[PDB]
Amino acid sequence: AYAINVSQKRKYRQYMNRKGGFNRPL
Amino acid sequence: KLVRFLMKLSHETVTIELKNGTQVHGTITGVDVSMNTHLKAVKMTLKNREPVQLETLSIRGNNIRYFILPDSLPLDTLLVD
Amino acid sequence: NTQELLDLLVKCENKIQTRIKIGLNSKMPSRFPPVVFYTPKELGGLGMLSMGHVLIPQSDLRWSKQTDVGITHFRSQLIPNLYRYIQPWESEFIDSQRVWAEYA
Amino acid sequence: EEFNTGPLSVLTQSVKNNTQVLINCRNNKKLLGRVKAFDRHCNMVLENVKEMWTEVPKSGKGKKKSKPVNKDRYISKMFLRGDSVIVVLRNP
Amino acid sequence: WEKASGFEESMKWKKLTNAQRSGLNQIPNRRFTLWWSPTINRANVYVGFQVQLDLTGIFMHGKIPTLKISLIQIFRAHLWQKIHESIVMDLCQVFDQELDALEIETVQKETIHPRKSYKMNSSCADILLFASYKWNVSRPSLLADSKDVMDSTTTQKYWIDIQLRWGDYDSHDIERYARAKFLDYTTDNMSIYPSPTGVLIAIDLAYNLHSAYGNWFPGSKPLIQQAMAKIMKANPALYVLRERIRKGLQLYSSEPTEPYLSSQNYGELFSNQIIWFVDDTNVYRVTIHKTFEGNLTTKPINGAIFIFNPRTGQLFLKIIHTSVWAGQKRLGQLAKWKTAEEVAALIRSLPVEEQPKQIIVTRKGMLDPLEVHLLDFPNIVIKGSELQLPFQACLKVEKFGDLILKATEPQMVLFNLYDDWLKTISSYTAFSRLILILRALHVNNDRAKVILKPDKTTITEPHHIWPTLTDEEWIKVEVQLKDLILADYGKKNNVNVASLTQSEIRDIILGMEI
Amino acid sequence: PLNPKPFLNGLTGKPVMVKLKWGMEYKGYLVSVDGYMNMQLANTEEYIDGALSGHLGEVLIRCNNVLYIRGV
Amino acid sequence: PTGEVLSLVGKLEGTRMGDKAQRTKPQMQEERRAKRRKRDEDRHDINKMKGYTLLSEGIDEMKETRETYEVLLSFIQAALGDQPRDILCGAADEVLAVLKNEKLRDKERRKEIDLLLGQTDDTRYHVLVNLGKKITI
Amino acid sequence: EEPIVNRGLAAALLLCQNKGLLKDGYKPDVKIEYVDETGRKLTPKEAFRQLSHRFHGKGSGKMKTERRMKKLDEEALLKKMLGTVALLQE
Repeated sequence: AYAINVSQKRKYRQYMNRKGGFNRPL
Repeated sequence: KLVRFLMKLSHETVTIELKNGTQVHGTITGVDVSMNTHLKAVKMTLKNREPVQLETLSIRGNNIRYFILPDSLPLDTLLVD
Repeated sequence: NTQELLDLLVKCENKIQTRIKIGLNSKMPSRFPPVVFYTPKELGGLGMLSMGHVLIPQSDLRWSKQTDVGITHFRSQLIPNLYRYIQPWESEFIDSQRVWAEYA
Repeated sequence: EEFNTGPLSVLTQSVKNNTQVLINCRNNKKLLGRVKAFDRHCNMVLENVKEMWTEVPKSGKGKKKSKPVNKDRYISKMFLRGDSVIVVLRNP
Repeated sequence: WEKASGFEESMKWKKLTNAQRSGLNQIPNRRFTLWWSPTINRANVYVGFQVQLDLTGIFMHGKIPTLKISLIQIFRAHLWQKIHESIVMDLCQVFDQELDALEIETVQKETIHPRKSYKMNSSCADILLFASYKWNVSRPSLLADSKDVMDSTTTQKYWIDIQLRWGDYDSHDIERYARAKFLDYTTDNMSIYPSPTGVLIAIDLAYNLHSAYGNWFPGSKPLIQQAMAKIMKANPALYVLRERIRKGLQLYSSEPTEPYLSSQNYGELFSNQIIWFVDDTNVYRVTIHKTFEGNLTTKPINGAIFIFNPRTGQLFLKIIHTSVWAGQKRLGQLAKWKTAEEVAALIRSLPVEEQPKQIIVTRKGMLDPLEVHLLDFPNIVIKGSELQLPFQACLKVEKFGDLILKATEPQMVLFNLYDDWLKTISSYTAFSRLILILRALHVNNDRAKVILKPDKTTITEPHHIWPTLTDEEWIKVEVQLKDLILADYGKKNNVNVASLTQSEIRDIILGMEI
Repeated sequence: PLNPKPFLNGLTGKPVMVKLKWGMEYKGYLVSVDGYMNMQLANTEEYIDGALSGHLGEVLIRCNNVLYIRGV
Repeated sequence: PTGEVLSLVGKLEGTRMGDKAQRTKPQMQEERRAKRRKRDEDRHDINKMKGYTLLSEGIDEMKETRETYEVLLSFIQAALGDQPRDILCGAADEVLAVLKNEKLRDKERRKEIDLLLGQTDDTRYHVLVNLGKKITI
Repeated sequence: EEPIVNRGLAAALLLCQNKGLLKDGYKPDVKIEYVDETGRKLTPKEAFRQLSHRFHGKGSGKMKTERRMKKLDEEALLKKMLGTVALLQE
């Protein structure tokens, strides 16, 4: 089947201006 | 199979160049596993002929030679299962 | 011969090093390395030429090496003084006379 | 298991590390590019495909005396099916 | 190293006050402190005054205001937490790229506080990836070890951690420090990792090193090693930090220069990248004519510059009036700078969509002024062309030369360098034909007369300049010109006329010193 | 008494020449063969109408595009 | 191991007076020697006729090819019977005109060279043919 | 000087080369990168900018959006592809 490929958008977890709690969310 | 990735490419403006030189560009709305491209408001330019705009078209996957997608096609997120 | 001159040179070098350390560290640095002072200008150091007996510490003369297959260590002592790197006046005069004769 | 040892595995090697390969189809067109995805039916989806082919003026002077040129086009993202594809070869 | 060149001129070309001058003079002290900071920031150099930089791993054991300011500026815009998050995300992506083959069920990052990426007192687990199977917990050892020892311990959830450190001259032992950190985190009072078989990684940001001495999962130690190597090679946040550190220390490696176009790269300039073979050596022009008596006529001639694009068959000639080059009260370096500025301004006059992607300059020393004049437009690469093409033959043309002599005004009028090959022959073939024509013109006059117009009834097109010819006429003219060039080469070298290889002949025609 | 599938399996690595239906030929060492008899040549030369044009490296010919293959 | 520079009093008993003392060498001497060789080779013809005038000289009227010309003049004078410089120069010019402008004819130039030199041997004619082949507002 | 030969892939490859267009036990086949959702491989400076935007949770402004759109349009136009007017005016 030769070679296929795909990449998931690496959405970095929000760190600043979260306006939420202390610990980073899931 | 790459037919499942083309089946999830609905409501996207792309082109398909056939084996006879006819290139039809439009918004693809439906695609089965046999690459039955049903598009709406497309424009097809044949080999050594004038382009013709149609409100609906149904291009077969057997006579389709190649495809052409723009730079706004998320191929990294649509080629996953 | 002027041991007083050697002591004065050592004191002057110590004073200059203390001034440099004060300019760098606000407090008194406990035995700042001579590498900060005596390293040549090309390498980024102060390029100090001193006639003191500043022995290079063999304890902290070992370099590192970030090898691709792990961590590798490296091996390498007195900082030289100009007391001998410059020919003495009598030897310089004798050599100059001989060189003048040879050139003529 | 057998997906990296077949003849298609050769096309897989051509795109093993997004390598550049040129595919010659049945319409005498050579599309060179990095294959992003493949399938069992040789449906190669690639990005930034340079299509080079032979073009002719088709008797521009009126006596059919002309030379073919290398016509070259660029595509952002293409999806060439394995039906019209004839051969493929990776770049050395 | 940029000696007193970190800023533009440290505001020296200005009229600032005395305080600004003192600050500028003390700025090199901060750079010197930063350069030797690891040897000075060691806790064994100063007294024990351990202070950790806010939201960063820099534990400055002491108070050095210059080095403190330099470190704070180096980590500007909250760099430490972002770098840690980027490293974690890169590791997770690298794992998930081929996690299925490595027996991984589900990979998700735990809920780690932002202050848990810089506080060494309390740690946590970075990656919480399931394995879908009883993953035999291997003995926690250094990744650098090649021993395959695994105690009788198995579990399902395997954890991975990453730590950031700025090692000093003595604290650069990444392997031992990482092993000690992992051991302390195994029995840590508050670093409650979920999996007791949770490996931990360390990054020696100060010394550009990375290590991990935790429980290497079966088959994951090579994966972790490859991921760490790839990251340390091209970690985005780490690369940005390294660039910032290089900028702060007034250090900048000599960037590679554009390569020269040898006989193998001669045809490489015909690609879609527009190349303008700039060669303005003949710009200088003067009478230098011996008058009958008393003196010699010191009358400068109206110069010009040469701009031609063999990649597109174009020819644009900008003429330099003798008045501009006479009586300006300057040396020749000012004239060269003015020529480079004029070339840059003519490039700017051309549209950005038509800007030449490469600028081949025949003059060796003209590349630096060309880059300086148009540094705001760096899309053009100043590539070297050692083999100088005979582009000066335009100045000897009946029309172009006469115009250049009398063009008292700066004219940007275009022209067609190829007689008819732009729409008739191949672009590379057009360039070869132009080179042959120019070589024939430079070889002699009568030979050039025979080559250009062999038949008195055959001449250039009224709207063209170069003599138009068909394939057969061009072939005959090129054969005659090649014979003349071979004769000239034999006369100059006192050797056999036709004794050069095809590549050697092409290099000789291009101007290589063979 | 020789089936073509062991003949194609035994010729993997041996210098052969696979001629396609379009008239071209790849002369080199065969790599493998699938169930659809796809051609994979390594260190091969591409000959159009018996005239070689140059080596290609790793060439792959599809199932319904090849015509024959002769062991050289 | 402090950073205090200790005094050299008592710590220089074995220290030499020329230790770490290096006598600098003249750099770029090869380029200067090449420039001197180019200046000596470019002024060879000016130094060869420096003292020779146009009115007060008797031998006035009379560089890879100069050695071949001297070898041809010596080969012409060896078969002439101690010819002077003008006769040797004329014989060398005649040999250069008969060996280069012979239109690649060796069967006819050999008899002329034997008549001009004295017909010593065929090896002298072969050496003359080899010298003629190696010679060429 | 090699034209595109019909029914041949070696001529186009030669023209592209002349023009300059060219434990279980295993080796890791890992090659990760940071390519934007549009498919364009973000520059390391651009990748750092995207990471910092994600961390700060703030995106580009109106003027930044306009500049990015203009730059992208110009780059696309350049990637898509005055001699005749200069020949006719001469």
